[PDB]
Amino acid sequence: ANVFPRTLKWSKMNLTYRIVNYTPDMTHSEVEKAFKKAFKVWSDVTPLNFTRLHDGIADIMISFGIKEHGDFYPFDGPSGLLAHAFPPGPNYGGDAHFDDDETWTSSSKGYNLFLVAAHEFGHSLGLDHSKDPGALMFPIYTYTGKSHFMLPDDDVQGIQSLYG
Ligand SMILES: COCCN1CCC(C(=O)NO)(S(=O)(=O)c2ccc(OCCCn3nnc(-c4ccc(OC(F)(F)F)cc4)n3)cc2)CC1
Ligand SMILES: [Ca+2]
Ligand SMILES: [Ca+2]
Ligand SMILES: [Zn+2]
Ligand SMILES: [Zn+2]
Repeated sequence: ANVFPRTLKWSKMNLTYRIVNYTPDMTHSEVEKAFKKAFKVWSDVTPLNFTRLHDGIADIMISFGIKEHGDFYPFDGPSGLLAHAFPPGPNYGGDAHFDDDETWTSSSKGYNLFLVAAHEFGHSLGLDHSKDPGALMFPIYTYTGKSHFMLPDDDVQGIQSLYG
């Protein structure tokens, strides 16, 4: 007899990602900057490292889409669902999809791409939603303007339980 494979954590510390396409709301550079910083949230507290591929197959494929966009978990237009992501594994594992019916920003206005991406890459690395309202992995958006960013303790303990 056999059981289904997966799912736990990446068996490798050097992971790749690809920005498959881009939102109109921010420049290529601003989007690239936001995702790089979002990955740095996680590499700053684990031995993980992330490299960007410009084409082809990466561990974490990042894309923007609307409504039904190729996984039968359709987005819903402006508001509501902002994004979703899949835990470590083959094919779709690690991938992160952002709803391009939202207004994405580098500010306290609209929805901050960096912060939402940071949350989603938590999923990409194997974290489900936290019940701690102060956690990055809490499923309610409450990002504010100032000042710097610190990964809350709940998320630090969660990610470090997987990757040390
Ligand atoms: C029933 O099934 C539906 C399930 N549903 C759940 C919701 C969604 C989801 O989670 N997808 O993955 S979402 O897309 O609506 C969605 C996506 C992303 C979200 O970001 C959550 C982030 C929570 N946070 N806010 N601020 C902060 C924050 C943390 C630290 C910090 O530094 C500090 F502390 F100041 F120093 C500053 C701010 N942390 C929220 C919602 C969709 C799927
Ligand atoms: Ca939406
Ligand atoms: Ca993949
Ligand atoms: Zn999707
Ligand atoms: Zn989530």
